[PDB]
Amino acid sequence: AVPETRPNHTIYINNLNEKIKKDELKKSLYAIFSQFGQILDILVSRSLKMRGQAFVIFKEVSSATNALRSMQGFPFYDKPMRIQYAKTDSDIIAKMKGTFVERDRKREKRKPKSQE
Repeated sequence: AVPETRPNHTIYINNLNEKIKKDELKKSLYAIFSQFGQILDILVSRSLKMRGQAFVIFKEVSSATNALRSMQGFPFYDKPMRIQYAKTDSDIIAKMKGTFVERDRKREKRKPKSQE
């Protein structure tokens, strides 16, 4: 069983140099699919099971369709970014959360006060 790729509102990644530590990995996929449709939540993890891999959360499922098909094997980090729609990176986002905290506030990223 294997119905081609198919969109899922999110894509998957598994071809990033194994020497980066976030801060750029996402800043590099954000300035790439943002035009493919609309990036609004790229997530990466430095876990051993979650190497450079990472998924893209698009505002619309038609955006991942491009970030995944459009480039589909583009040049990135000296490696081919074989984009593969995620099997729902939502549960996978809390899965590699690196803790899995219940959390009850996932919407706007506004701070309650500018601390030091």
